[PDB]
Amino acid sequence: SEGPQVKIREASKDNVDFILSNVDLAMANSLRRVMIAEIPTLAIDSVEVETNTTVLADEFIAHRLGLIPLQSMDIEQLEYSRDCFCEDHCDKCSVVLTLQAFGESESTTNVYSKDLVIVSNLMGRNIGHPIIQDKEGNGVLICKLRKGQELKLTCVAKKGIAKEHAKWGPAAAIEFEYDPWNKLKHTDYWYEQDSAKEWPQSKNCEYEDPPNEGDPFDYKAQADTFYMNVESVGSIPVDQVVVRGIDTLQKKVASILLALTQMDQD
Amino acid sequence: SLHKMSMMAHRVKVIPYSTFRLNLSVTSPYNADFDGDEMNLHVPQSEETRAELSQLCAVPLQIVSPQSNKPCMGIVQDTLCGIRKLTLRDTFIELDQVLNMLYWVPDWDGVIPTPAIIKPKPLWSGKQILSVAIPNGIHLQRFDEGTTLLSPKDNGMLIIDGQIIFGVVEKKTVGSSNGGLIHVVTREKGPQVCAKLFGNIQKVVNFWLLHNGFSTGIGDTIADGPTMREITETIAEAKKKVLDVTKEAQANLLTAKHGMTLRESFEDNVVRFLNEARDKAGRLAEVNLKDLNNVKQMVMAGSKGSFINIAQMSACVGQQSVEGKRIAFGFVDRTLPHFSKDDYSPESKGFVENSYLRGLTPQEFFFHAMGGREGLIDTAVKTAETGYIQR
Amino acid sequence: YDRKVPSPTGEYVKEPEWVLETDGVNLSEVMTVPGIDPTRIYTNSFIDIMEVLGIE
Amino acid sequence: RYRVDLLNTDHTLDPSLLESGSEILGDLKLQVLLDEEYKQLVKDRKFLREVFVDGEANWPLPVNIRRIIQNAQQTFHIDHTKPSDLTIKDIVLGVKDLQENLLVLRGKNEII
Amino acid sequence: TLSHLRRTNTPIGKLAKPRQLHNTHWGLVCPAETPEGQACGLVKNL
Amino acid sequence: FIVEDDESLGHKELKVRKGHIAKLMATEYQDIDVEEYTWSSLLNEGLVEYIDAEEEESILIAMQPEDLEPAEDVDPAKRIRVSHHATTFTHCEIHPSMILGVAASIIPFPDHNQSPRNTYQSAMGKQAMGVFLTNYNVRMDTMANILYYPQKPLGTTRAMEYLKFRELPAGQNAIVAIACYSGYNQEDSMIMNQSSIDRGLFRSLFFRSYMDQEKKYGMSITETFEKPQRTNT
Amino acid sequence: ASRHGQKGTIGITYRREDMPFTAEGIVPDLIINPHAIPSRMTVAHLIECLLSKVAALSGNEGDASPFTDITVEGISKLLREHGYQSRGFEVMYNGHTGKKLMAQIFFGPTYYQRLRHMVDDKIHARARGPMQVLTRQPVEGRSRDGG
Amino acid sequence: NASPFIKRDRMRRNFLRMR
Amino acid sequence: SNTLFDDIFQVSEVDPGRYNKVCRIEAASTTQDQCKLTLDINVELFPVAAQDSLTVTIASSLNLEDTPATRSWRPPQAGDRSLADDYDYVMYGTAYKFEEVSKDLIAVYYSFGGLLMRLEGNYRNLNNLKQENAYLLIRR
Amino acid sequence: NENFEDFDVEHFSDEETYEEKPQFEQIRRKTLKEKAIPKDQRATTPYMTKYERARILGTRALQISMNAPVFVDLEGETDPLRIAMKELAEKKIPLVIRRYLPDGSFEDWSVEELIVDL
Amino acid sequence: MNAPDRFELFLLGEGESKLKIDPDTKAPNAVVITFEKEDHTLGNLIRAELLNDRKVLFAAYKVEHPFFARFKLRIQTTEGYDPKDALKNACNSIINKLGALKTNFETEWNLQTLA
Amino acid sequence: RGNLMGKRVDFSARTVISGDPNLELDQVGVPKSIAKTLTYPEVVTPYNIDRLTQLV
Amino acid sequence: MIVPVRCFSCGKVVGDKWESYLNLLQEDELDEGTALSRLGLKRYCCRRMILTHVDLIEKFLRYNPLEKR
Amino acid sequence: FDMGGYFIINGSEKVLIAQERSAGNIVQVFKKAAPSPISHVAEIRSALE
Ligand SMILES: [Mg+2]
Ligand SMILES: [Zn+2]
Ligand SMILES: [Zn+2]
Repeated sequence: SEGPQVKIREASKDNVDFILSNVDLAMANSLRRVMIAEIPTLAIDSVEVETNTTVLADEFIAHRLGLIPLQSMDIEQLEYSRDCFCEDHCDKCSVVLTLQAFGESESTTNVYSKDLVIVSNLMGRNIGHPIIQDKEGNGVLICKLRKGQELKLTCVAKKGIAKEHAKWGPAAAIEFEYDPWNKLKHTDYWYEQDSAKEWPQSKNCEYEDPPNEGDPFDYKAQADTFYMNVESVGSIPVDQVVVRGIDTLQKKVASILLALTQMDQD
Repeated sequence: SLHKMSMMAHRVKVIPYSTFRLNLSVTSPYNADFDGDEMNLHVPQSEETRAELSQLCAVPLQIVSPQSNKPCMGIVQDTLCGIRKLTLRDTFIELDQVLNMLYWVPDWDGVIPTPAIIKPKPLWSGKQILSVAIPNGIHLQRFDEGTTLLSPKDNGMLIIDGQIIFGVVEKKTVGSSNGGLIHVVTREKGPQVCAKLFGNIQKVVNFWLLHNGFSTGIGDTIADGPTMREITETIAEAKKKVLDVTKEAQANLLTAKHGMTLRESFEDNVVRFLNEARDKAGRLAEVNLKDLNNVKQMVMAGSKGSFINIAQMSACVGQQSVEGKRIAFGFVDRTLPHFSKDDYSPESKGFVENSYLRGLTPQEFFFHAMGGREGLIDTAVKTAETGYIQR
Repeated sequence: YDRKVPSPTGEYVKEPEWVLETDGVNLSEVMTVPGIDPTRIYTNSFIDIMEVLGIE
Repeated sequence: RYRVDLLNTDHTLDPSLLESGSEILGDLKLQVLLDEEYKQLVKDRKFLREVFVDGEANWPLPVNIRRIIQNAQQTFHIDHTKPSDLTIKDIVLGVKDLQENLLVLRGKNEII
Repeated sequence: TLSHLRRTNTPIGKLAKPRQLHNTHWGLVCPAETPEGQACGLVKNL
Repeated sequence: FIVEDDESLGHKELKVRKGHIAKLMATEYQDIDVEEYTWSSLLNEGLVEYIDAEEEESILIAMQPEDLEPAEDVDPAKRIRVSHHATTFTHCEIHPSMILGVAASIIPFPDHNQSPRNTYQSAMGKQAMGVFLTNYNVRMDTMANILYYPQKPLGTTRAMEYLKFRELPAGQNAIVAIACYSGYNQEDSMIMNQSSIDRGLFRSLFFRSYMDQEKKYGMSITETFEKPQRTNT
Repeated sequence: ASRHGQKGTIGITYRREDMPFTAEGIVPDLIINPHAIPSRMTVAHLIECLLSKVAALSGNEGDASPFTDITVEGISKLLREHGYQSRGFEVMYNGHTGKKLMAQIFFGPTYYQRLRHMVDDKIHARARGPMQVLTRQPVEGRSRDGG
Repeated sequence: NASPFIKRDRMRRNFLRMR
Repeated sequence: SNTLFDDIFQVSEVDPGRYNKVCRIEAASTTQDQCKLTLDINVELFPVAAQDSLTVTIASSLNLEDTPATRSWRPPQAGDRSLADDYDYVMYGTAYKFEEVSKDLIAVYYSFGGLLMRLEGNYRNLNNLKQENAYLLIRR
Repeated sequence: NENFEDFDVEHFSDEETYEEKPQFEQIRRKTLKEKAIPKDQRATTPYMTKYERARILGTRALQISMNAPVFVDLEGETDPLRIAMKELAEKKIPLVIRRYLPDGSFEDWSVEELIVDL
Repeated sequence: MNAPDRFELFLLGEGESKLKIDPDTKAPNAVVITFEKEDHTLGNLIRAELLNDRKVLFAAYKVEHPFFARFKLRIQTTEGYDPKDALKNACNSIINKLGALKTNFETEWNLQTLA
Repeated sequence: RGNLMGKRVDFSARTVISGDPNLELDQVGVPKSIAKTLTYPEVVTPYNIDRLTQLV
Repeated sequence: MIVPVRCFSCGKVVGDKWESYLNLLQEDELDEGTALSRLGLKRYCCRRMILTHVDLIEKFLRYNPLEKR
Repeated sequence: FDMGGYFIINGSEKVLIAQERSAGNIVQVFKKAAPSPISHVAEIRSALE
């Protein structure tokens, strides 16, 4: 189709690597910022501590629990926490998880994120599951327990964006690079003797023709053909990260259009 | 608060954090740095005192210090470095950035100036955009050394009707200097226009520096091979001259200068040789440094650092002095137990030949620690004594 | 010392001049010796200046 | 820089500088005023060399005359090709009576 | 805590210069560790 | 160190040899079954000697054994080493970095800094925030500041291994850019990543202890820990 | 504060999408100003940043003892062996617009310490409060809501 | 140049290898 | 409107200076032996070498019609016919000095946003230049 | 309490250093009308000073803040200080200034007749 | 303690609208729109797409303070062209290009089978 | 010197300072809690009766 | 005190890799750099997250618990 | 990791700062000032244990 063009170099379980061509610089940067900060995601927001005989603080455990990546495939079906009619939380706008860990072993007992148990009714959704990535089968190491130590608490997981807090970010690190040969001269390479020597060539230099070093500076050339690598935290697959980022940016622009038409009739 | 400019009247802007936030250019009269300084606030409770605070103690009314009949506030730090980088002849700004820079000026009249280059591409120079912040009717003329109406070095200044003709804007222009842009504007247009000029220049230069970027790194303190060899040769030949003077004095052939003993004359000659050696090595390093060198840019901007900082970081720290003389023989006839008795070589009495980049030998490290200890003691006593004198 | 003296052409030329520096202050009989300019003799100690010349 | 002679040619004034520049040459009362101004400038130079024995020209002084001159040049668009409208008597009288308006002390007695 | 347990203190009315770092201080007290206050050089760390 | 004449090599040499060093590392690794070789073992064999400032006045000390001891093309990046051109040493420094105190041993490359900056950092390290003791949970100290996630420094000194700094660190390895980004970091300010703060960068606990005591001023003039009621208080 | 006497407060906090970023997507945790470097001549800050970058890339913790034979050139060679610029500069991109910053930025990890001068323990204001018993002036100390 | 790393575990294993 | 000055210049020497984007060129007129040009050129948009013939043209406006900047600059629309269409390199700047080198030699100074240009010669063709803004039009 | 190596100078603190170095008429009389200089021979400046303009603005704004009759047309302005500056702009402030000479005599200058050039 | 609770980056507060269109008196046919609860993410995109428009003379945005999530965007168009219409056209163009980017991305993702 | 010639005062505030390039030269950024603490007694006029009533 | 859940800068989840990092170290006899590269920590932010982390949690678990059930 | 080396007095951990003093039983010669009638002074701070 006419417009922006995408060519994936490498697609992984948690890494897409694509060349984003035929697009303005501002749209690529705005899309980057949107997948960094704007995608909705389920994450633990409030922690109700019942028993904590750990050597860690209560809010220490709560802050660790907030950063646990939760599964967020059906996050659109969930409702925003202040936008719900309920008092504090309900199954329509929240997922309640529990964590009951005991130190019954003589050795130190590791509390993993796989020990989190969903106690809400999901209504068939695909949210709330702690994300397991390692081959060991466990999750994020939440805390440790020696013998006789107990950790009983209740987590209420709500949805939000990374602007509110970075625990709702599915972004990880987003690589982003245009014009690896500096043909637009958007950078002046600092150097001691030879800027072509102290500066290592990026891996994206293979996908563009090197400059002919006798040709004039193309002043009419503009920035396109963006080299982007998006890494999924694990809350959603990385293709869903990019798709939901396009969704969020498009919905923001559509909200601007809606506000403009709404004041336009007045 | 040693002086009247160190406590002045501001206007409140309620902000949602826990800090007194204030402009960068006003930090110089307060002698304020954001390394954890507390700074007091006082609210008048009556219309009379509110009015006389606004009409007597206001920040714009006290731009020009009666202390030294020159402005006490000026463009400083990142804004100074970026205003030097912006008004270079190489700096051309594209339409998309030009419109944003123009909109960042609050009192911009809404007309886009014609580009300095129309074809084959509309490009505005940095001086062209910076002249938008300068109000009309301002005429400033300054000639540096080697400055003509044609400026091959682009030194000096010429502003006509609030339009920059040539010359890079520097500490001599927007710094706290007599006859600069600040002084001229606040004397011809008034204090309010000068405060608005401060805000406009800060906004536009900070925006351009944000979208341009400026750094410094470990590579900026590195001189190349031949210059480092030249610096080493300069230090070695100075050591040779000091050794020759030492051999002359040990054969007692060194004459005594008038009114001054053989010891003091010999020490004066040695310290003079070492100081001119450090200056020559630093000058060699400074000539080596490119215009793209970040510390070199900061030095020619005048925002931070100086020539001796480049000299000590890159070429040679120099001779360490305690109470005006070299390192005294704290031990019997030697400075450290790692030297023999009666050693008068420069390394034995506190000459640090290595730069900060190459690191200090432990004897040089201890001698430099002695010098820094002297500096700290002098600062500590001088602050209390001068406060005593001031009261 | 290099003082600035009005040249007969009108300019101010940097004329060098032999100046005696002294340590330890006496003024009353030092200003009375011949061969010097007692109208230009200057003393570091302003106290002796006040005692010998005057308050102004 | 300062001596102007309306009765000689070694220190003459060019008639192109002002419209009353041709017929002004050979006047007596204007020459008297110019001689008075030059004598005042000579006495001023002698007094300044008496005060500042180092011959230092740069000194802190209240009103920056140079900036006012440049502001007048750029405000009225001085092309320095048109002859000037000023008569020299007007210039002399203006400089002389401006000093009367420079009032620091408003007392109306002799010592003040 | 480690720095505090190895501090010294010089009770300063004489005419010497006990604040500046001395040559004999090599290898015995720290060359650069002292408060910036009025106890500069007086309080030394081993 | 002790420098002996050492006529076997024809020049002065340290009495410590590789065998003594090997015995030392053997003892240190067995601590983590051979003959015990301690610091006092070196002391009793004349290998090291205790020197004070009076005895420093009458001795000659070398910086390094491998440089100043043996009888004497150079790398341009290294600092200039003077060999002092004299071989009559009686002692050698164990290590020149040991002239520093506890606080100054934390500084990475203190020889590459201006000395007042080293003094400032030595004074500032006492105000660092981190774990001070492992039993902080059972100490009711008046004020206690504990970092969430202390990290050992990437650039670390050999000396701070003996200060246990790699076990009880007082800071974090933050990715630092040196840039005039937005004019909000000018002249000793920083711009810290708020997303990093959300993820626990430099987050820290703060414990304050309140002590209260009931005392008897006499017979009945006393006080009781009790919940007061508005009716009778 | 760093480990080099470069103390200071936080000016502002940006989220990740506003900070500059490398081609690898790495944003700084912290940005200091270049103007802290030349006046203070704090070269060991830069050398520690370089050595920490090499240490993080290689996995071996860096030896930063003072009087060793460790040169900046060796660290530069090791950094160049890891595919980075040898002096530690990186091509950064502006957070707001995505454009390349025209000047490359010195980048890398640096060990920073949190100091105890929290603003919340030091912010203090008083409109009217308790009086001293003797002078009937405002009391001392922010803990007692002083003047 | 010298290796700028504190890597003392590897000579621990080496010294155990000589032992 | 019309070309206030126009000539053919021979570039004697191109000085880069310490600027990597701006070069100060040295040019002498071919038709007139007493007219020569010094000018700073942004070279990535207009690369010049030594011994290059340049048609230097100074005009008070770019529109083809006569003069009626007090108006805001705008991007050129499609099909806009200006005098710039016939030239490869167009600057815009202000005069700031008219100093007489000799009785007949008048020198004109122009500043295009900080790019300086000194043009000198006899006044019988340089009399058209005054204190206004002028467009400098260059083609090769 | 606290233990700070952060060297904060406790201020107004020079008595440590004091203790370090402790060893080393005919024209006007009484309350007559002669103190009131007549308007014809007033020798002070006709220019109203910065302190004079500050105190007139303060006094006028204080009066306006307590429902003094404003003698200029309000342009929707509600702040008393800007109303006072508007009153001073067209000399409508009904005040006179008593400039005391050092001998106790004084001159009376109205705000209307004082030249406001600053 | 003085820090605002951080939903106020992207929640429309009570009694205030998303947009605030104010005409600009400095230039003819020019308005300033204050976008509320956005930042550079939307501002740069709208600015660039407005600059791509041919009948738009001026287009710039600025975030006057990072504390407040708002920015003022200024549009000056040619005569007879409403800046509101220019804003609508720019937004429509962004919607169309984002939709095309979306569809390209899902199709070319479904081409990938190594995930 | 401690209670008369200089003294402690009310209506004062003290906190750390930060740079702000976006503030004007004569402008200060006051924390909201400090602004909620420090007060200014404003006299009721017809010109501010509505604003003061809304503030009340 | 315990391994952080996410990398401070980028936010890659590293809290699940600590015990696998210890396994790659102490019985596989790998050096630290190969251990981090084995876990996919290619950006040096994650590398300084795992490499520089000190685990005080075992030093805290040595104390007898205050409330023993 | 606690190293000891301090006292617990009323529950407060107290450390004795090493008080630094001039040595005893050592002869030290000082030159007094010009207005003093005594040029040089030889002093010993004689101390017994
Ligand atoms: Mg400070
Ligand atoms: Zn609900
Ligand atoms: Zn990371």
